[PDB]
Amino acid sequence: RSCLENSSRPTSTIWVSMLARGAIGQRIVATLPYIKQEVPIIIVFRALGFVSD
Amino acid sequence: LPKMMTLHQQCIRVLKNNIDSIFEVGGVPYSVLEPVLERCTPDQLYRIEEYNHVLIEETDQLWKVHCHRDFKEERPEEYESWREMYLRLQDAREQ
Amino acid sequence: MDVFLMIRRHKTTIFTDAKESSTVFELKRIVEGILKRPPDEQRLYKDDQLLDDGKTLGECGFTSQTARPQAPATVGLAFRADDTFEAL
Amino acid sequence: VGLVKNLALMAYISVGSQPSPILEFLEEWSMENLEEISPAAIADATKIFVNGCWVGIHKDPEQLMNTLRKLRRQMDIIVSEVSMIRDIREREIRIYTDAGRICRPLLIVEKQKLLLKKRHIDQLKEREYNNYSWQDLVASGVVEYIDTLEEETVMLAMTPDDLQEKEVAYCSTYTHCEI
Amino acid sequence: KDILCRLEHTTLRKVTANTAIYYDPNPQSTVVAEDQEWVNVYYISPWLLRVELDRKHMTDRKLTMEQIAEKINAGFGDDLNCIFNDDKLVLRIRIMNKMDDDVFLRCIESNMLTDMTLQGIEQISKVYMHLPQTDNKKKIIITEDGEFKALQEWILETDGVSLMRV
Amino acid sequence: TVINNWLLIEGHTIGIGDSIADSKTYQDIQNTIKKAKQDVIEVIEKAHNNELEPTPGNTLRQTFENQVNRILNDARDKTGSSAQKSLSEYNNFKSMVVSGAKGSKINISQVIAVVGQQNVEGKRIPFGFKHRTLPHFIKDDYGP
Amino acid sequence: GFVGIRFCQECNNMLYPKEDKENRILLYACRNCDYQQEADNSCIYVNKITHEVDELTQIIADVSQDPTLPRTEDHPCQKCGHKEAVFFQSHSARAEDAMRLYYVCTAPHCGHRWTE
Amino acid sequence: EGPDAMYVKLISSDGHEFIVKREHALTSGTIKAMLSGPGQFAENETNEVNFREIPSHVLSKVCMYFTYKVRYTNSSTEIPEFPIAPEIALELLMAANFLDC
Ligand SMILES: [Zn+2]
Ligand SMILES: [Zn+2]
Repeated sequence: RSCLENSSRPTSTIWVSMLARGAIGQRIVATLPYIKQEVPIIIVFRALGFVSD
Repeated sequence: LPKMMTLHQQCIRVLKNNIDSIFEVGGVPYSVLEPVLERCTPDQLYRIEEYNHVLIEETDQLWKVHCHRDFKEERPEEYESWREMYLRLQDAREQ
Repeated sequence: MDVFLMIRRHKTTIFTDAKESSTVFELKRIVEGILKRPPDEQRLYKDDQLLDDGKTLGECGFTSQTARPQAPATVGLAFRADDTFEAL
Repeated sequence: VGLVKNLALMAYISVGSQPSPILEFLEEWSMENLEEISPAAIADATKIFVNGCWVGIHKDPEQLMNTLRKLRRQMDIIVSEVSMIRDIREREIRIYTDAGRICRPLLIVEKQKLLLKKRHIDQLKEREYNNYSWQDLVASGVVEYIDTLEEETVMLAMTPDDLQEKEVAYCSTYTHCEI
Repeated sequence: KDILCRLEHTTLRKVTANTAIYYDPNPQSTVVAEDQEWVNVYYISPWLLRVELDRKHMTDRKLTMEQIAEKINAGFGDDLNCIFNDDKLVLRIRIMNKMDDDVFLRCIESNMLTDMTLQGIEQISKVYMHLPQTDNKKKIIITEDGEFKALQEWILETDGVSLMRV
Repeated sequence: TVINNWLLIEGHTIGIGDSIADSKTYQDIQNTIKKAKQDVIEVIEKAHNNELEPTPGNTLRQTFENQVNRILNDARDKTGSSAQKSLSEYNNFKSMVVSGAKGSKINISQVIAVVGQQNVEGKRIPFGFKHRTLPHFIKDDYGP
Repeated sequence: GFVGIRFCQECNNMLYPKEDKENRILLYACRNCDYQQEADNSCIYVNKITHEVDELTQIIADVSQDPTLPRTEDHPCQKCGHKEAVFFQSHSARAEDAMRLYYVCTAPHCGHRWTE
Repeated sequence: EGPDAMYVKLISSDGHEFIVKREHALTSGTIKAMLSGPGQFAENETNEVNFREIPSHVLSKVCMYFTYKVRYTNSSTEIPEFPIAPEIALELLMAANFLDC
């Protein structure tokens, strides 16, 4: 529940979750604020500016 | 304490509980005093060495056990015994 | 069990070992055996409680505590029964 | 039941502070920033969190926590209500300055001895003569405020009888004592 | 205990120590090289699934490796060949005859670990044997003399319900 | 009406003297508590040195918990039995218990001898800190 | 044994296992760029289902500085002979089946960790 | 002091010398090397053990410890400790030099 210090603003909550076993493997996804669907975490890292694995 | 102790062990365990009681060692060699000084902290070593100066050149290797515990990233330079290095870095860090 | 008394004559102290009941002049006998002390020279004083004219060790002054190997109980000695009582 | 709670008598809820003095002190007390480090140095170093912000890593976390506790105990750069937690197993140092942290004052214990001596008690017996107060006792490095996250790393003696204990004291590394 | 083993569900996961995936295009020269002798006794995709089973789980379930092998063969109908030996309990699985065979063997290994039954009934996870010391769950009988006699007999409990199969 | 008017003559009270046991009873209770704590420490040493055999149908931690709770329940039961055995015929806790009016032998046991094990959700007090029930204990302290 | 991630060099991405039937061997190929590399270890993937018997390698020596950990002087260090050592149970989710004690030497510059 | 050796006298340059059971001074390291010197059999029975520079109370504690340790080693008891005063331990530690124990 991320909230910027030195300011009075609402807290933005990010959920870095992992899918259950029941699926070839279990994957890590990210539920971002103001985003309707879950996003895979590697896509978020690439959109942050790091394309290489 | 379900332990048997000889005279060496009895004296050094009592003294290992009350290091702080030592003001002046008299004339004990360090080789006898080696256990109680290794379970000790550097301020007490400074107190002991500044009341019992004759021990100083004996205790320098002991200071290494303190130095690699308080200044683990460091090494002595040449013409630096461990006591004077520990005091120089200790006062430099406090300053 | 044990006994622990520093037989203390100023500058000469005798060591003993015995049990909780023994006649008190057998202490003088075991001093006599090695230190060549006649019973005149073996006027043992009191304890903190008065000494044992009944002549056993399980009588006044001696408890189960005074047989302490941790630290014994000490009292002065005079090696003359009636004439003089010499300290130092 | 259970949902509505009440404060304990010496519980104090922290009011908040700016992280800037602690951040500056960490910047020039040998902590390297996240921007200036290769990731290969993160594996063996201690991550440093200030109000939950990962700001850098430190190579010598024990002397860093000793220095931070010394600063807070004499009411230097770090103010008294700042919580500093060393997760030793997880190699993390978390510094919290924000509001809402509930804490309580505890007597500081160094080497099985209270730092509260008879001189402090004698000075406090004449509170309205010496002008010695509780805040002077905090500034003396005798008591300090520990919150719930820091209390999970302290070693509390219930009484000073736990300190003055013989060969098996059940613990020889008490850090604090209940008042 | 025999009935308890016949009732409790046993997947391959309960008895497997490890499963490893190898590139072994020549079974004549096994790359693992600890299985050279019995594979050469027996002797195909170049992909190998090596399954090592724990000793203790294969003993207390009273399972022998031939039963697991015929369970493989019944489960897949010779879509894939599984050889085995032990004297380390070693199975070696290949897939005889665009979704490369490594991910297909991935998938069938997931099927091994999850969706295969060695012995027991699927819905029953655990079976607790006990001998009851109270008359609530005993076998009361009427003797030849005519008294009600309580017989202490071993009874089982389950953690799932598959009543008709039981 | 008749019993309430005879009770004016007889009277019934409860006092602090009904909570006292004999000195011999207090010694027996302390001895039972000491022996049970020693037994719990011995089971802890057996589990720590990997000498504790799990029972069928349970894992090692739950067999340890069952053994420890068995020892402590035996302690509470024996101390309570000594507590009721100390009680005189004039004891008013005993009077209200054997009359069935109020209280039980567990209440007498808790007042006089041992309160007993505190349980949350059927287990012992959980490690709400990192492996500690309270910050006054050492980590991984499974003692009573 | 375990298998790790082998990385490409052209784009530093992940290499995926693949075979060549002309050489009939195993190679780790990058499928972002066109890089290929002959694979050293034949093991592509391994389960460790019952290979959690070890917990000593995850323990760090810094827990010798933990004041809330129990200390003993009846278990001397084997590597350096120091009399004092902290002991603790395993903190894993694999520790539900074991109350096994692990010991860490409290002497600085040693950090030796052992079991019973 | 008498040549029949179950009492041995020992002096520390102080007035207060001490005479102790040889059998309860048996745990000395140096009783095997300066009463059991270059030759036994009436070297021991002299019982002039003229040590130097030890205050009286110190070696009183040391030889009381001698009796203590002799009767508390190999006996039915093994637990108990020795309650020395903290300061005198220093000079008692020099006694730790002499007696090889
Ligand atoms: Zn590439
Ligand atoms: Zn070590």
